[PDB]
Amino acid sequence: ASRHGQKGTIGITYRREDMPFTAEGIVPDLIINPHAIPSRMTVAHLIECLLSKVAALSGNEGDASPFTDITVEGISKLLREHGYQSRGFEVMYNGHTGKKLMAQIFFGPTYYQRLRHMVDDKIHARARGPMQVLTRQPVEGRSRDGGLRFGEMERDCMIAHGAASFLKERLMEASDAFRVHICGICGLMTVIAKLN
Amino acid sequence: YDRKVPSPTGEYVKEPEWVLETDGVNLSEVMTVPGIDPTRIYTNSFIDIMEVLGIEAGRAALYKEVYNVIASDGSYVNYRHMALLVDVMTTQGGLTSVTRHGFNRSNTGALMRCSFEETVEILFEAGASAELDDCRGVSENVILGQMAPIGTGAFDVMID
Amino acid sequence: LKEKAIPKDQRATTPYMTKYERARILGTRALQISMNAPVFVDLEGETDPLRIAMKELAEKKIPLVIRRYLPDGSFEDWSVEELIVD
Amino acid sequence: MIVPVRCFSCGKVVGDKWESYLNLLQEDELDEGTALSRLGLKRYCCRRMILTHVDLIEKFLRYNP
Amino acid sequence: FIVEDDGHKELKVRKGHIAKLMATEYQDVEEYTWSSLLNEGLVEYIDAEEEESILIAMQPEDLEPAELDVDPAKRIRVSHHATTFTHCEIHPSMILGVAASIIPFPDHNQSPRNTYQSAMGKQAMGVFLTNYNVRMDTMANILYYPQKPLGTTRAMEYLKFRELPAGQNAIVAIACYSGY
Amino acid sequence: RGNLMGKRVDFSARTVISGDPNLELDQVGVPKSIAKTLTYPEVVTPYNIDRLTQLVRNGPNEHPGAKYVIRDSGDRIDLRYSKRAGDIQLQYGWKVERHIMDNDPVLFNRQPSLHKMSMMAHRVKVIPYSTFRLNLSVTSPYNADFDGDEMNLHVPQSEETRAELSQLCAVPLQIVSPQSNKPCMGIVQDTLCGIRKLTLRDTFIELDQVLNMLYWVPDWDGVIPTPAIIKPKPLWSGKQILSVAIPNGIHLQRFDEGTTLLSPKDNGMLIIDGQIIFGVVEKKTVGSSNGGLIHVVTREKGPQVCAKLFGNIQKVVNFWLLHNGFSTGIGDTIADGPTMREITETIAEAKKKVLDVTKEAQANLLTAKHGMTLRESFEDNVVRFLNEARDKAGRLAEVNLKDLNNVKQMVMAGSKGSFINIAQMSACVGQQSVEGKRIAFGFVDRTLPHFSKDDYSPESKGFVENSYLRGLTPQEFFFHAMGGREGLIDTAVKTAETGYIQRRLVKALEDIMVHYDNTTRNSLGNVIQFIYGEDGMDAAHIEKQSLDTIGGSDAAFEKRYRVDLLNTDHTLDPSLLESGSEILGDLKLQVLLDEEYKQLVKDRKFLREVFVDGEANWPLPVNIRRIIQNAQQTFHIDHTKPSDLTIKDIVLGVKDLQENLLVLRGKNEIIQNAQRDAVTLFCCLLRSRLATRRVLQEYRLTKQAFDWVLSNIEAQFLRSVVHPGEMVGVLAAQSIGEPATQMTLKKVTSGVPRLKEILNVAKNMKTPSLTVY
Amino acid sequence: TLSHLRRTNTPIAKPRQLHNTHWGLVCPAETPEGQACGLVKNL
Amino acid sequence: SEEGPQVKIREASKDNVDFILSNVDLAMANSLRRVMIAEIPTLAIDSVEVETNTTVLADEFIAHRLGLIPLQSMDIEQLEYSRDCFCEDHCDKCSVVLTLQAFGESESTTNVYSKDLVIVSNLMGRNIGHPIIQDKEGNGVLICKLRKGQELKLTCVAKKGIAKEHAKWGPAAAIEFEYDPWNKLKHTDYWYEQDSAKEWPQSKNCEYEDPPNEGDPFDYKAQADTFYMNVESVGSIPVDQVVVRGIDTLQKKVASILLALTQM
Amino acid sequence: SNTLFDDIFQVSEVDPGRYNKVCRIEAASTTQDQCKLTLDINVELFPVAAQDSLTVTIASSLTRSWRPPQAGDRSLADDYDYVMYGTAYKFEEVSKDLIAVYYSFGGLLMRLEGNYRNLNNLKQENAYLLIRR
Amino acid sequence: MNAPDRFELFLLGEGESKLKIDPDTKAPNAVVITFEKEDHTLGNLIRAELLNDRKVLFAAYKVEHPFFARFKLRIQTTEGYDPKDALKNACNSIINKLGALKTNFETEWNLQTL
RNA sequence: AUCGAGAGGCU
Ligand SMILES: [Mg+2]
Ligand SMILES: [Zn+2]
Ligand SMILES: [Zn+2]
Ligand SMILES: [Zn+2]
Repeated sequence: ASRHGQKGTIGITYRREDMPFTAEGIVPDLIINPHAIPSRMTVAHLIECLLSKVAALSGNEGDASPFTDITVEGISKLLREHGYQSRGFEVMYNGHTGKKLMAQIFFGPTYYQRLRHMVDDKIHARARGPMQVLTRQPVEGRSRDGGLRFGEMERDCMIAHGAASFLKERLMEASDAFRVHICGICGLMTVIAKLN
Repeated sequence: YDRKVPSPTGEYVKEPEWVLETDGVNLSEVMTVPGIDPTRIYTNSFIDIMEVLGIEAGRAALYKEVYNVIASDGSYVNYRHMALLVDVMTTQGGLTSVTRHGFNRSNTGALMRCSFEETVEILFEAGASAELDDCRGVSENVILGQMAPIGTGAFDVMID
Repeated sequence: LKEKAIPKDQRATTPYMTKYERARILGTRALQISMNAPVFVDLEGETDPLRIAMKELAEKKIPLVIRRYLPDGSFEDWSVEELIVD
Repeated sequence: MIVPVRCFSCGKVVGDKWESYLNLLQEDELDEGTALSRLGLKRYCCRRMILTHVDLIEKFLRYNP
Repeated sequence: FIVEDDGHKELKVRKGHIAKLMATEYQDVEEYTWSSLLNEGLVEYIDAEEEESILIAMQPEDLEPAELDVDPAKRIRVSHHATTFTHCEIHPSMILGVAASIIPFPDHNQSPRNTYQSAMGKQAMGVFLTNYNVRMDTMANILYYPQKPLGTTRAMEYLKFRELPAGQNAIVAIACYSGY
Repeated sequence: RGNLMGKRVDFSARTVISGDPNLELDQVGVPKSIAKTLTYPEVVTPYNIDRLTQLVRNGPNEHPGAKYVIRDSGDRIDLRYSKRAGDIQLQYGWKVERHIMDNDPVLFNRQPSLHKMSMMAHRVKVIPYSTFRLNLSVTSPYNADFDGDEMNLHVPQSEETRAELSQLCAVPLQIVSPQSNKPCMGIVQDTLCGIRKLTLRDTFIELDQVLNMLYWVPDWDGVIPTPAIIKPKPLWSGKQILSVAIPNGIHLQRFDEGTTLLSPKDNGMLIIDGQIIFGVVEKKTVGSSNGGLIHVVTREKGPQVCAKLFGNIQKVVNFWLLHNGFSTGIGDTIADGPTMREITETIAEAKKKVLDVTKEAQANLLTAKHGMTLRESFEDNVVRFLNEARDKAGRLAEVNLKDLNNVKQMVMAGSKGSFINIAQMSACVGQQSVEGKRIAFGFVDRTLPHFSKDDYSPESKGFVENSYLRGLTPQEFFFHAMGGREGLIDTAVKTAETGYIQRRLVKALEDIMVHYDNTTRNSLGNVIQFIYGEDGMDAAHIEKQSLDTIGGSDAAFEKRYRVDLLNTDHTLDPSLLESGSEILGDLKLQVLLDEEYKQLVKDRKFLREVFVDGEANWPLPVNIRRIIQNAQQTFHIDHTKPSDLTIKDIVLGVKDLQENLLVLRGKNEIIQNAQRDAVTLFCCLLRSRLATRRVLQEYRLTKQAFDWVLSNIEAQFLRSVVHPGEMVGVLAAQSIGEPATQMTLKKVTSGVPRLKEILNVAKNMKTPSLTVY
Repeated sequence: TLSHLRRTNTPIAKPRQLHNTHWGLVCPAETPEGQACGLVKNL
Repeated sequence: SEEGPQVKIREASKDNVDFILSNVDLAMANSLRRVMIAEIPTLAIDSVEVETNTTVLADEFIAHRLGLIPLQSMDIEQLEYSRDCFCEDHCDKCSVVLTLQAFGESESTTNVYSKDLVIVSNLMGRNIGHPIIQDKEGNGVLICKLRKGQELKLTCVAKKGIAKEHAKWGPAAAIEFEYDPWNKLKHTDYWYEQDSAKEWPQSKNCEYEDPPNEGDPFDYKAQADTFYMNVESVGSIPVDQVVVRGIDTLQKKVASILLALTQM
Repeated sequence: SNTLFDDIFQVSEVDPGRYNKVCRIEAASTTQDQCKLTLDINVELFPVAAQDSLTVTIASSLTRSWRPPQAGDRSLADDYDYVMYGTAYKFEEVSKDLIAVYYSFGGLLMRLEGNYRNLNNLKQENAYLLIRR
Repeated sequence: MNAPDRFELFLLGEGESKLKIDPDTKAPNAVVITFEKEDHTLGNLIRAELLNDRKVLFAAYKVEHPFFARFKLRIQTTEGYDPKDALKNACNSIINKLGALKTNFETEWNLQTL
């Protein structure tokens, strides 16, 4: 995530050849989708990208203190002083082809944060694992090789499809199935059964 | 309200009309006022309408209220769904609430009712009144784990 | 109750195989073919019991009978043959 | 916690330029920009590696064992 | 801060006291400390109920007397239109929290985004301590090569962020690319 | 509620999701580890024993393999730890827990499960890395987003279960949502902006790129389309290339504003026989809207055609976009100088107008308009003025935004974003609000201590003049935070209240199943609806078509529908029919025309006495215009020669058609009465569109073309019948509860407060209002 | 660590909202999301 | 000279070369810029067996840092891929063993520069394995820092690899790439506010290609054939050999196609 | 398999619109004050000036895949400066003995009025437009 | 954890033929060639070279899925022109261009000072 | 086995 609630998971890992590149050979460490910008109005993300470019070139510190006289126009003037386009755009070529991207791209340094949520500690699977003693059900939590809860809310969405036998399987063979004997006079499982 | 009405030529045209809006509801009396139209008047307190204009008019008032709350957000749900909900609430004598006070007090067996709210109290009343559960209800068979009588088990299959 | 059938002529239910009974039919025949059961079509080079049951249905050689129950307790029996699939 | 070897973006080595930097700033009383431009750190993909790096290891040494 | 009549209305602290403060700070001679200011009667502690009886200034520049051709890029601030001043806040940025003082340009963002980020900055990996190798905690994560941010709040200097960062100045490109 | 209604199950999996454009829709990208872990029991058969032997030899630790073996004796066999994991003697009838392989059906879902379209069957595609993968166009039914979301997967353990997954919960089947009678899925943000840019008249692709594009569509014939431009350089248009993904025989018509058949600004959309004729493609054309492409291709060609069509679009669009580029930056938020000048002009004008209103108020000159105080009227005036100023400045911005401005394009295609976003980010962000009112008076007679007492000036109560770009001042920042907190709290409450409401609805209508007689009944058999949906249709297979009968002058009504055999001027000119010469007089035919016309007028005044508003666009079980265009293209009418239909043919075929559009099949008066009451609206539409003049002067049908139309309409009706066993109760519960979840925030209790007021019978409602006519 | 040392709980939709009086004393934005949002604050 | 592609070098140095390609199709220059990064093989550490670690840094941290140390790779093609040789784990003509040992002797801080790497395997007379030093003071990159009392002792093993398998095996320093400063191709549409020209800066390469006339219409059938590059190198291989070895790797890659084709 | 229309038009109105490379041209038949046309034309390939006089022709040919010109051995039917391929999508019977034909060259539209080409233009997938200098 | 071993981009394994070739359906004189353990670098160059041979009708490559290193090259030629021959001509022209370029650059650098 | 707290996700 950036510093503006721009959360995001990694969907793909590209290598530097396949990545686009400016004329300066610089390659984006990160590529984020433009569509996720206007629905959140995180203008400070783009302003930070711009200002971090200006600082990395000028060799100064990015003064992002709130309630400052930092005009985006003055940032643009400083960035143009150093031979770049004043709004953070850069001519970029595709990596696969080297054909210039007809649409120029916003590009620059931006502080990013790696978060405590990681996949290899979230992956989970179970196929006939341990059983809880009380309810003879799959125990809870992947830390104990548990099973997922097929909650009643999901059962409703399943019945909306009308899958009777799929539901029977998800509720009998997938958990705590049991065969019990009952008496035809007193319809209760009080029957002494010597099966052998 | 700039409603649309048939022109004498035949095509519809907007003819603006004045309408009153109140902050109170005693319909049984405001209905009998002179100088108004006692056929089109509307009150968002559909409960009083059930009390006055008969239950089936309360059906339409209830659906109109739901339709307005949906279209508030530019949304849309097809008529049949809201109609199912409204008529289920209505199909009894009068308005059956969507809560423990309402449908949960109906005679829809015990287990189907037991699995919503006041579980043990429902079970106690059922064990008292000697409730004979039909067990054709969905939640009953789901609890039993047997194949529930749903579209895929809503029948039997046998041989020629 | 006692012999509450329905004469074949006096039948009003939908002659079209609803996707629900169709799914249950394919499921039960793919169950038959799952275990070693006979097959009543020249299987034109396919192995998945489900596609086999679907083709078995197209050629209408699936000898099963739906028993469509009616709420009072009545019920209508329908062999696969007179049932349409569309 | 120490100077990365090369810029993650391009790959030009930077580790051999740390002690020069700290000297180019203090012994020669230079500013940051001239220092970065001196070491052949033209593009900012490398420039950020040196300008924004934090040398924690000098604090990691003080711990005795 | 504290404001009173002089002359006209003016806050008490002057550049002389600021110089004494920066002199005591640079010494790293009668020191000048915060307690000196609080005891000298230049800065006061205002609680919740008390500020109901005061009229605060936003910037010391509000005490400047004024009697056009402005850089249009700068944001619009209302003319003060008030004279009966009593105090001036130290700096408005101080109203923010610790984790929100991390946010660059928060004066530019829909506040829910700032709330989300102030909740997540407690989940970002970094150097939580310098004795991390010595301390034996149940779970700890540390970035290989942390970097100080290129965009810095003032308050970071006091939050020791530039000394114990938790992210990196990644080169980011905002582009459609393979739809991935 | 924790161990019987819903419990924990085996063969389940869960992990992060991530989008991959190069996966087909019905596919799910399963990580290789999960597939190595989950097992499906397969029984050994002569068709498979070879694949099963090889799988056993690949071992449970390397995929594709198996983990367990079940002999007839019922004693298991573990492949991990056994003497004989390699030398097996597979006996018939035995079971083998094979690994999850490709082209397996899996029940894939997201929690919260509000929708039937949240738990869907999926074809497995095993991929290396550690995430569940799925197509973009399947976010909408799952309400998914790739910022760390998690999803679940379940695996059947029997073939009938796999059949129920393959044939009922298949992803393509759930395209046309029952609720909203629209397709829930559609093209996504990136692909959407890309398809807009691609379909411009100004978009030209050259041979090199064109060939790669053509190849990208998997099921391509392999025949290049002749390019648009030839002489100066062979050039294709984005429409010309994209029409390859469009399957042959698709006709789509849409007219926006100013959509002259010349299409000056390329608005609207016309597409003919798998070829796009004109119109810039965007959301309305390709999004999850009714009357969109997905609805057409689903109803016409079927599920699998539209499923493959999704990937066939996305692949070409992603390729072109990837090779064209797109970005946002801030430059796409900067309005030029003079726009900023006029915007602050508008702001100062609003400021002075509110100051004058307040000065008027301070002299006790306000008109206490009936039903509201002086202060309430004043607050309403000021809030109206400030919203006026904000929206006027926002339009002042959106005007000056050039075409290349990427925000304007992302909005134009409808990818993501809207107007207010632009207004705030560029022009002015407006007035914050707390509990409807402006910024309240927290302190004594002032909002913030930097203000004098009793100051009602705009900024004193939170008019945030500055734009997000320009920078927010401290007080305005604080007020904005105050509003954002109200928003977050309303979210954190409405979420739980909506979950409760949905749970109650689901538990209320759980047993509502359309039985075989179509009596919508419960467990106790108490009938609820004698004809489900009051017309006996499934919610899908229903489209928004107009009734040309309602509306329009009686003069135009005649002019288009009056066909009089007994007048030289109100009769079919023999240029419209072969027998037209020998058709005059012929009382045996004008009797049938007058029967038809009396019926059409009876039905006009019928519908006009039901739809007092007079709106003509309504949901009906079979689209006609599509069938009319399918006819006009299938049989290649010349529109010059006359027909070969006697009027007897047309009218007798229509009047016999209504006899066979069956819904119920009782041989007694009550059932046939209910039937006539079930097809009534459809037959009205029918007689409107099958008017003996219309079939001959607007349509130009032949005999065989007409008989094809009749067979097709009968078939499409009989398909559109609601299938028995549908638990329409649960479906309706979800269909009303879900849109409540997204019920975001003039003077009445509305939204989830009103919904809670309604379902729980609230005698003590907050706003009981009476409307008096 | 700091934001955890400057936490404020409240044992009780009127309270959770930001009150004007929170100026200068409590952070406007820093607060948990979802359940118990606006009750737990930061100085 | 040779009929086909033409090359002029504008400037050249030990670590970078700015030059011009003429009369070449673009896709070739693209595949060359890609190969020049990915598939040009060099040598760097692929194993580290640590003996004693008293440093404040984790062991695998140090292993990573050693991976990135630039080792001389001029005579590499006379070495073989370890996956290809027939040794037990690594022979002397498939791998080069390095060793490192330093001790916290000084009370003052004791650095560990890259130059303190000591070789063990027999070079067999090929310019391979020398950790490159471009610093003024001869001290290579900084690997770790040592307090008095800390010691570090480990054994590296460098094998042959390509930047594909891991980016330590690349001469992959930034590769400046440009063509048509004037956009005569109409390949890109310039984003602008008031004027497209005065907002974007002209490239230095504008000095070499003539500006277009205002009256000149579009030369539609013009195809770009003149490209401007500047290759930088870390020092694993001098720049002159970087491009040549990439070209040879590319020709060999097409040769593999030819050989499998004939095998078919 | 030959020509289906021939005329000459003097440029009436050229419009750039919002598109940057295409222009909407509108003209009328010369010395014939009853037949006119609207058309969309690429200006980058073929520049179009105001009040010009441009030869306009329409052919039926001169299915199977395309193929670029292998060499001059393929005999073009075009010494012209501009060529397009279209499709008939509407024949508006405007007035008594007055017709209008609607073509779409892959998005670039065309509208033609008059009634002296009636025996020629058809609802034909195939339609070629040629323009000499 | 689930990542593929990194060498699986260029190390064919277990009968992974370098080139597979198949006749395209509904297309005469056309072939699809699966290149194994390759990337855009080779395929795009091959296609750009094929486009310059006049007797080649159609030539285009696609990289199915960025996870995998492979691609598909489809070629349609004129009558009496086996597509592998057009492939051979293209690759030979490529190699000759590369040799000429290497010679020119060696000459220019040896001429170049510093 | 219970309980408590923190965190994830829904333009
Ligand atoms: Mg999320
Ligand atoms: Zn008993
Ligand atoms: Zn770098
Ligand atoms: Zn060896």
